[PDB]
Amino acid sequence: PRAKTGVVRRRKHKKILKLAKGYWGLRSKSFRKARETLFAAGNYAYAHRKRRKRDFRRLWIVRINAACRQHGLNYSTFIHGLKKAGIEVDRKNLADLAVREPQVFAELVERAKAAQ
Amino acid sequence: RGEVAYSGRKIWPQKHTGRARHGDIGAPIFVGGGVVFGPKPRDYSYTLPKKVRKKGLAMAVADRAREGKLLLVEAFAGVNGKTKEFLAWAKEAGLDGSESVLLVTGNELVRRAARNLPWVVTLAPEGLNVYDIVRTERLVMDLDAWEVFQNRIG
Amino acid sequence: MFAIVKTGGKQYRVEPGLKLRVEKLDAEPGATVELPVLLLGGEKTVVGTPVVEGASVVAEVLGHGRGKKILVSKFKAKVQYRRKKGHRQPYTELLIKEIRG
Amino acid sequence: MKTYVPKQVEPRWVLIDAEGKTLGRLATKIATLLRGKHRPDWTPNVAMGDFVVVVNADKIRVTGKKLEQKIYTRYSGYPGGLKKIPLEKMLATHPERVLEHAVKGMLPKGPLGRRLFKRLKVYAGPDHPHQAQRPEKLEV
Amino acid sequence: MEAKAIARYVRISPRKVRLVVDLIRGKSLEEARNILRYTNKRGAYFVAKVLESAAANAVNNHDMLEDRLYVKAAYVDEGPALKRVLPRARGRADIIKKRTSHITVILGEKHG
Amino acid sequence: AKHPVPKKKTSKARRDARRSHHALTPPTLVPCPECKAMKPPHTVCPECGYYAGRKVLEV
RNA sequence: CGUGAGGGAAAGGUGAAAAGAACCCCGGGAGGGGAGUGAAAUAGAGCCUGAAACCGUGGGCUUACAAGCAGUCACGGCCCCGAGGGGUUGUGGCGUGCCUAUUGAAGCAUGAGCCGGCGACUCACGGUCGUGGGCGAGCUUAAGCCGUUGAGGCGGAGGC
RNA sequence: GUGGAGCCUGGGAGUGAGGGCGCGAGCGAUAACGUCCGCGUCCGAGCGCGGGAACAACCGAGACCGCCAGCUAAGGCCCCC
RNA sequence: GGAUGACCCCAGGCGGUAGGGGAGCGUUCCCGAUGCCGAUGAAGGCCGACCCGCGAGGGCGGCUGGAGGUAAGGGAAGUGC
Ligand SMILES: NC(=[NH2+])NCCC[C@H](N)C(=O)O
Ligand SMILES: [Mg+2]
Ligand SMILES: [Mg+2]
Ligand SMILES: [Mg+2]
Ligand SMILES: [Mg+2]
Ligand SMILES: [Mg+2]
Ligand SMILES: [Mg+2]
Ligand SMILES: [Mg+2]
Ligand SMILES: [Mg+2]
Ligand SMILES: [Mg+2]
Ligand SMILES: [Mg+2]
Ligand SMILES: [Mg+2]
Ligand SMILES: [Mg+2]
Ligand SMILES: [Mg+2]
Ligand SMILES: [Mg+2]
Ligand SMILES: [Mg+2]
Ligand SMILES: [Mg+2]
Ligand SMILES: [Mg+2]
Ligand SMILES: [Mg+2]
Ligand SMILES: [Mg+2]
Ligand SMILES: [Mg+2]
Ligand SMILES: [Mg+2]
Ligand SMILES: [Mg+2]
Ligand SMILES: [Mg+2]
Ligand SMILES: [Mg+2]
Ligand SMILES: [Mg+2]
Ligand SMILES: [Mg+2]
Ligand SMILES: [Mg+2]
Ligand SMILES: [Mg+2]
Ligand SMILES: [Mg+2]
Ligand SMILES: [Mg+2]
Ligand SMILES: [Mg+2]
Ligand SMILES: [Mg+2]
Ligand SMILES: [Mg+2]
Ligand SMILES: [Mg+2]
Ligand SMILES: [Mg+2]
Ligand SMILES: [Mg+2]
Ligand SMILES: [Mg+2]
Ligand SMILES: [Mg+2]
Ligand SMILES: [Mg+2]
Ligand SMILES: [Mg+2]
Ligand SMILES: [Mg+2]
Ligand SMILES: [Mg+2]
Ligand SMILES: [Mg+2]
Ligand SMILES: [Mg+2]
Ligand SMILES: [Mg+2]
Ligand SMILES: [Mg+2]
Ligand SMILES: [Mg+2]
Ligand SMILES: [Mg+2]
Ligand SMILES: [Mg+2]
Ligand SMILES: [Mg+2]
Ligand SMILES: [Mg+2]
Ligand SMILES: [Mg+2]
Ligand SMILES: [Mg+2]
Ligand SMILES: [Mg+2]
Ligand SMILES: [Mg+2]
Ligand SMILES: [Mg+2]
Ligand SMILES: [Mg+2]
Ligand SMILES: [Mg+2]
Ligand SMILES: [Mg+2]
Ligand SMILES: [Mg+2]
Ligand SMILES: [Mg+2]
Ligand SMILES: [Mg+2]
Ligand SMILES: [Mg+2]
Ligand SMILES: [Mg+2]
Ligand SMILES: [Mg+2]
Ligand SMILES: [Mg+2]
Ligand SMILES: [Mg+2]
Ligand SMILES: [Mg+2]
Ligand SMILES: [Mg+2]
Ligand SMILES: [Mg+2]
Ligand SMILES: [Mg+2]
Ligand SMILES: [Mg+2]
Ligand SMILES: [Mg+2]
Ligand SMILES: [Mg+2]
Ligand SMILES: [Mg+2]
Ligand SMILES: [Mg+2]
Ligand SMILES: [Mg+2]
Ligand SMILES: [Mg+2]
Ligand SMILES: [Mg+2]
Ligand SMILES: [Mg+2]
Ligand SMILES: [Mg+2]
Ligand SMILES: [Mg+2]
Ligand SMILES: [Mg+2]
Ligand SMILES: [Mg+2]
Ligand SMILES: [Mg+2]
Ligand SMILES: [Mg+2]
Ligand SMILES: [Mg+2]
Ligand SMILES: [Mg+2]
Ligand SMILES: [Mg+2]
Ligand SMILES: [Mg+2]
Ligand SMILES: [Mg+2]
Ligand SMILES: [Mg+2]
Ligand SMILES: [Mg+2]
Ligand SMILES: [Mg+2]
Ligand SMILES: [Mg+2]
Ligand SMILES: [Mg+2]
Ligand SMILES: [Mg+2]
Ligand SMILES: [Mg+2]
Ligand SMILES: [Mg+2]
Ligand SMILES: [Mg+2]
Ligand SMILES: [Mg+2]
Ligand SMILES: [Mg+2]
Ligand SMILES: [Mg+2]
Ligand SMILES: [Mg+2]
Ligand SMILES: [Mg+2]
Ligand SMILES: [Mg+2]
Ligand SMILES: [Mg+2]
Ligand SMILES: [Mg+2]
Ligand SMILES: [Mg+2]
Ligand SMILES: [Mg+2]
Ligand SMILES: [Mg+2]
Ligand SMILES: [Mg+2]
Ligand SMILES: [Mg+2]
Ligand SMILES: [Mg+2]
Ligand SMILES: [Mg+2]
Ligand SMILES: [Mg+2]
Ligand SMILES: [Mg+2]
Ligand SMILES: [Mg+2]
Ligand SMILES: [Mg+2]
Ligand SMILES: [Mg+2]
Ligand SMILES: [Mg+2]
Ligand SMILES: [Mg+2]
Ligand SMILES: [Mg+2]
Ligand SMILES: [Mg+2]
Ligand SMILES: [Mg+2]
Ligand SMILES: [Mg+2]
Ligand SMILES: [Mg+2]
Ligand SMILES: [Mg+2]
Ligand SMILES: [Mg+2]
Ligand SMILES: [Mg+2]
Ligand SMILES: [Mg+2]
Ligand SMILES: [Mg+2]
Ligand SMILES: [Mg+2]
Ligand SMILES: [Mg+2]
Ligand SMILES: [Mg+2]
Ligand SMILES: [Mg+2]
Ligand SMILES: [Mg+2]
Ligand SMILES: [Mg+2]
Ligand SMILES: [Mg+2]
Ligand SMILES: [Mg+2]
Ligand SMILES: [Mg+2]
Ligand SMILES: [Mg+2]
Ligand SMILES: [Mg+2]
Ligand SMILES: [Mg+2]
Ligand SMILES: [Mg+2]
Ligand SMILES: [Mg+2]
Ligand SMILES: [Mg+2]
Ligand SMILES: [Mg+2]
Ligand SMILES: [Mg+2]
Ligand SMILES: [Mg+2]
Ligand SMILES: [Mg+2]
Ligand SMILES: [Mg+2]
Ligand SMILES: [Mg+2]
Ligand SMILES: [Mg+2]
Ligand SMILES: [Mg+2]
Ligand SMILES: [Mg+2]
Ligand SMILES: [Mg+2]
Ligand SMILES: [Mg+2]
Ligand SMILES: [Mg+2]
Ligand SMILES: [Mg+2]
Ligand SMILES: [Mg+2]
Ligand SMILES: [Mg+2]
Ligand SMILES: [Mg+2]
Ligand SMILES: [Mg+2]
Ligand SMILES: [Mg+2]
Ligand SMILES: [Mg+2]
Ligand SMILES: [Mg+2]
Ligand SMILES: [Mg+2]
Ligand SMILES: [Mg+2]
Ligand SMILES: [Mg+2]
Ligand SMILES: [Mg+2]
Ligand SMILES: [Mg+2]
Ligand SMILES: [Mg+2]
Ligand SMILES: [Mg+2]
Ligand SMILES: [Mg+2]
Ligand SMILES: [Mg+2]
Ligand SMILES: [Mg+2]
Ligand SMILES: [Mg+2]
Ligand SMILES: [Mg+2]
Ligand SMILES: [Mg+2]
Ligand SMILES: [Mg+2]
Ligand SMILES: [Mg+2]
Ligand SMILES: [Mg+2]
Ligand SMILES: [Mg+2]
Ligand SMILES: [Mg+2]
Ligand SMILES: [Zn+2]
Repeated sequence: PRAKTGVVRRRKHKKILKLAKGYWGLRSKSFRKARETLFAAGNYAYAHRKRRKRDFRRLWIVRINAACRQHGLNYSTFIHGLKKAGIEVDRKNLADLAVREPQVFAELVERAKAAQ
Repeated sequence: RGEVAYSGRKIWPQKHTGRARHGDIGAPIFVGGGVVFGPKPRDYSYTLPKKVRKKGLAMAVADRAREGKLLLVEAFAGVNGKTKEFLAWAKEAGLDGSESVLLVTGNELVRRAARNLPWVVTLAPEGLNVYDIVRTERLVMDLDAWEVFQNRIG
Repeated sequence: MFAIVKTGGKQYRVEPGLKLRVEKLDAEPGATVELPVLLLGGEKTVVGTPVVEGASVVAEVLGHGRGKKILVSKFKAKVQYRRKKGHRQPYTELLIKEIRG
Repeated sequence: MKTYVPKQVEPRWVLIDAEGKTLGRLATKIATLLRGKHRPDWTPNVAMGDFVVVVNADKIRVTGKKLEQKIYTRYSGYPGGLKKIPLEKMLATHPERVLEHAVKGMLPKGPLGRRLFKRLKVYAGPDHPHQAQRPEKLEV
Repeated sequence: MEAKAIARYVRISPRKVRLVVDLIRGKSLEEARNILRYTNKRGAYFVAKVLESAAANAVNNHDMLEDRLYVKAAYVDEGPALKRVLPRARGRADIIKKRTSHITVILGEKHG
Repeated sequence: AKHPVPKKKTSKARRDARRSHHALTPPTLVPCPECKAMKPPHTVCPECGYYAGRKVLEV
């Protein structure tokens, strides 16, 4: 018996073109350019999932640094002090305290100054 | 591409046209050209070992015997060729048509009467075969067919 | 009152009445669990070194789920290498009941 | 919990006296102020640092022989269109541009960075026209 | 209540007619008539016919008032092209496309 | 010469951007003082043949 | 198409039934709008279904100080559907198309305008090894013959 | 020394254009992103990730998936960063 | 562990071109089928932010369409651009 293409390729192409919705020009209209764009997009998302963890740690550290310098020490002294005081609140929560609970963050600065 | 109707002419020169190179238009790359590795007339038969067939026959009957779905009969009372007659015989025989039946008898008249029934498959004893046995929920043979069956599996 | 708890290798600021997704926990839905406390704040401020000996946050397990699917997609040029994976992260949804100081 | 993102804030106007300060070491602090990285709610993708007023920019200081040997350069796009202006001459002719240039090179490239640079107001001489903003005097 | 007319398979290139149709979209019937009368384009003859047909449909079939009519929508779609051979130098034959247009005009009523 | 040729197909966007100067301007029309019909200024009225307040043309 | 021998296409489908749209209206006609037929008329003859490239009309978001393999991660604004989600993208981070060929390509090395459809590891016989079964010092039939009319059996010549 | 170790039999391959770097020589001019061998390494096939401004083979390190968690490597910590 | 993949627990492996092996998805056709699904709507088309699956895919829902389609389990190939 013969098995022609039939419906199979159109359905395969429509799955790809649906994923490429929103892309520019033929990148969302042509099956070939959509798939090439999707190849890059998939690698980017994987790479940026990793990169997002670093991006947010940088931001925390910058905010933590500025809150520290209002109390007369720098970030790197503040982190060492927390290490010697045994405090393990992470940078996501330290940065939130720096903005939302300045009293609590100040007492943390106190503990860090005292630990050295 | 050799059996298609077109000429063996090279459709255009090898070089300097700006098109892809081609020979004749029967090549399978062309719409309307030959088929690559299409079906050709083919013999699918092969000689299954006789002992496998014989032993297969016995197992198919044995499987029906072990379910209680094998029934032998001496004769078919008033079955003289008419479907209504085989029906009346089947009713008393316990064959109400709720199960498909493979009817194996040499009585030509009995085969003619049963054979139009959607739930009956009819065979002469020399035609007993495991596909037909396994096709059907029940097995009914007269004692004569039961005997040529025994001669075959021996 | 707020607390900073630790579960799933991560830290979260929690208050009573908060719903929270964390990494999955062996707890029946409707069970209640006690999370360890790194720091208390709000009215009074207590600082864990690293954990506060008395403190615990009581949370009711509302149920477990699977997150919205992430497409893990891999491609290397000129080498015919492509990989497609569906990932759904299990989680547990918690209702924060009380902060026990 | 998601990281705090600030709703828009009133910017802080700030006043810095440039006299006697070293050109490059003053500029890095102005750049920090323009980016708002002294602020605990710093966010990289919105303009939220201070407005920085600078006076006495013509009294900025510089080490070694840079007055003679530091050359500013401009390319006009034409053959031979490379202009070389020494620091001495720039101070004698557009002195506020010495600090502006030093700061601009220390801000990020791109739309946000160009925006931040507009929030820096450099003046030669001891006066600025921004009393209406009441700049807060800073010692840096 | 809208009224419409379509001239289908008009032997003029879509891009050309659309220029004229864009002149009258959203205009009162009377202002579209004056514009089409003094538009120095071949397409004006065709858009004028479709326009008048829609107006007649509005009055005679759909109980709308001629004094109240405006061009609510109008667009040119492309029909099947007539393909013709254009012989060039050195034995080459080009294909000229003599394109074709479906011209739609839709009138509504401007209440009050 | 050496037969210049487009290097890339023009995008839909760049094709239509080039056409941003192609829209027609409506005809300039004024009412005829005699018969109120719209018509181009500085032309003899095509509906009544009047110009400068007098009959010039059978129409 | 070729002087000729010769080469050599494309092109199927209204509906159950023509009931194939009287008549009126704009138009020179084409075409349409009503009416009417039909279960259905974007089944109206350029007729089943009617994808994609491609073209257009309307709407939401967005865009004229901006540096770009066009995406991706984040946050914010607006619009939409109702601790959520969809659309859009202002700013910030990161970021050298696909395939082929190569020691090495984003590569200024090959191929591809875009879409749809056709398009390349098969079959026969023999061989070799593995494997699922049958029988085992044995295993197996070939051509035929008889039967069947999608029924199987017989046949030991011969082969290992 | 229990390792995607080793040995035996058999089925299936692909490869038989390498390349950079370190060290040891020859050839070359104590030239070449040169050339030809040896030992090793990496790229090839890790044009995946960090550093080196950018950059196959230099330094760091062998990417199963997810996390808005933590510690480090080379390299860094005036601003761009 | 329990007893033979019932599932759980602990540990370890899981970059990859040529290439070897394994397990699956889907397409056409045959047995299953004188059956079963179907005008209270087959196939095909167009959507979907929903369900299942690592994935190839499979469901389900709305719209279109208007007459076919075909299960568990197996069989054969003109089988995926
Ligand atoms: N006795 C029989 N062979 N019966 C078979 C039933 C009908 C079968 N098709 C035939 O031609 O005979
Ligand atoms: Mg067929
Ligand atoms: Mg095919
Ligand atoms: Mg097909
Ligand atoms: Mg298809
Ligand atoms: Mg495909
Ligand atoms: Mg489809
Ligand atoms: Mg598909
Ligand atoms: Mg978009
Ligand atoms: Mg486009
Ligand atoms: Mg476009
Ligand atoms: Mg398109
Ligand atoms: Mg990742
Ligand atoms: Mg990454
Ligand atoms: Mg990390
Ligand atoms: Mg300090
Ligand atoms: Mg430390
Ligand atoms: Mg720490
Ligand atoms: Mg041929
Ligand atoms: Mg031939
Ligand atoms: Mg032939
Ligand atoms: Mg012939
Ligand atoms: Mg021939
Ligand atoms: Mg020939
Ligand atoms: Mg020949
Ligand atoms: Mg020939
Ligand atoms: Mg050639
Ligand atoms: Mg040519
Ligand atoms: Mg060409
Ligand atoms: Mg060609
Ligand atoms: Mg060509
Ligand atoms: Mg040729
Ligand atoms: Mg050929
Ligand atoms: Mg030939
Ligand atoms: Mg031929
Ligand atoms: Mg052909
Ligand atoms: Mg053919
Ligand atoms: Mg043909
Ligand atoms: Mg043919
Ligand atoms: Mg073929
Ligand atoms: Mg062939
Ligand atoms: Mg062939
Ligand atoms: Mg044959
Ligand atoms: Mg075979
Ligand atoms: Mg044979
Ligand atoms: Mg025998
Ligand atoms: Mg029957
Ligand atoms: Mg029958
Ligand atoms: Mg039956
Ligand atoms: Mg039968
Ligand atoms: Mg935990
Ligand atoms: Mg709450
Ligand atoms: Mg989570
Ligand atoms: Mg993908
Ligand atoms: Mg490539
Ligand atoms: Mg690449
Ligand atoms: Mg490839
Ligand atoms: Mg390669
Ligand atoms: Mg690839
Ligand atoms: Mg400062
Ligand atoms: Mg940042
Ligand atoms: Mg200096
Ligand atoms: Mg000046
Ligand atoms: Mg800069
Ligand atoms: Mg940069
Ligand atoms: Mg004009
Ligand atoms: Mg009228
Ligand atoms: Mg010619
Ligand atoms: Mg020629
Ligand atoms: Mg000629
Ligand atoms: Mg043409
Ligand atoms: Mg010339
Ligand atoms: Mg020339
Ligand atoms: Mg020229
Ligand atoms: Mg010339
Ligand atoms: Mg030319
Ligand atoms: Mg060119
Ligand atoms: Mg457009
Ligand atoms: Mg243009
Ligand atoms: Mg008149
Ligand atoms: Mg000739
Ligand atoms: Mg002739
Ligand atoms: Mg010929
Ligand atoms: Mg034909
Ligand atoms: Mg007919
Ligand atoms: Mg029909
Ligand atoms: Mg009519
Ligand atoms: Mg008429
Ligand atoms: Mg007429
Ligand atoms: Mg008339
Ligand atoms: Mg007519
Ligand atoms: Mg009409
Ligand atoms: Mg009716
Ligand atoms: Mg009905
Ligand atoms: Mg329809
Ligand atoms: Mg229809
Ligand atoms: Mg039909
Ligand atoms: Mg149709
Ligand atoms: Mg159509
Ligand atoms: Mg639009
Ligand atoms: Mg500017
Ligand atoms: Mg702007
Ligand atoms: Mg971006
Ligand atoms: Mg961010
Ligand atoms: Mg939203
Ligand atoms: Mg968004
Ligand atoms: Mg690039
Ligand atoms: Mg590169
Ligand atoms: Mg590809
Ligand atoms: Mg190629
Ligand atoms: Mg090559
Ligand atoms: Mg080469
Ligand atoms: Mg080469
Ligand atoms: Mg390029
Ligand atoms: Mg190029
Ligand atoms: Mg070349
Ligand atoms: Mg190229
Ligand atoms: Mg070549
Ligand atoms: Mg071409
Ligand atoms: Mg295209
Ligand atoms: Mg195709
Ligand atoms: Mg083979
Ligand atoms: Mg074959
Ligand atoms: Mg074969
Ligand atoms: Mg074999
Ligand atoms: Mg065998
Ligand atoms: Mg046997
Ligand atoms: Mg045995
Ligand atoms: Mg022999
Ligand atoms: Mg190994
Ligand atoms: Mg090995
Ligand atoms: Mg093999
Ligand atoms: Mg070989
Ligand atoms: Mg080889
Ligand atoms: Mg060789
Ligand atoms: Mg060699
Ligand atoms: Mg070579
Ligand atoms: Mg070598
Ligand atoms: Mg080697
Ligand atoms: Mg290199
Ligand atoms: Mg070396
Ligand atoms: Mg050394
Ligand atoms: Mg050497
Ligand atoms: Mg030597
Ligand atoms: Mg020398
Ligand atoms: Mg070399
Ligand atoms: Mg060397
Ligand atoms: Mg050397
Ligand atoms: Mg080597
Ligand atoms: Mg290679
Ligand atoms: Mg490496
Ligand atoms: Mg390696
Ligand atoms: Mg690669
Ligand atoms: Mg990189
Ligand atoms: Mg690197
Ligand atoms: Mg680097
Ligand atoms: Mg770098
Ligand atoms: Mg590398
Ligand atoms: Mg690994
Ligand atoms: Mg550390
Ligand atoms: Mg170090
Ligand atoms: Mg540096
Ligand atoms: Mg910094
Ligand atoms: Mg495990
Ligand atoms: Mg692997
Ligand atoms: Mg295996
Ligand atoms: Mg399958
Ligand atoms: Mg299956
Ligand atoms: Mg398929
Ligand atoms: Mg068939
Ligand atoms: Mg059947
Ligand atoms: Mg059927
Ligand atoms: Mg039914
Ligand atoms: Mg009905
Ligand atoms: Mg329906
Ligand atoms: Mg089907
Ligand atoms: Mg079918
Ligand atoms: Mg689906
Ligand atoms: Mg459907
Ligand atoms: Mg319907
Ligand atoms: Mg039928
Ligand atoms: Mg089936
Ligand atoms: Mg099945
Ligand atoms: Mg079977
Ligand atoms: Mg076959
Ligand atoms: Mg094929
Ligand atoms: Zn007049």
